[PDB]
Amino acid sequence: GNDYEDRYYRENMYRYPNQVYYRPVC
Repeated sequence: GNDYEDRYYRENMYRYPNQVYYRPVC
């Protein structure tokens, strides 16, 4: 979880994926 991306306007509906986990570390 060292990698991430805090940006995508977090509203609720289809406005952003997540980008909060240990996946972008691959």
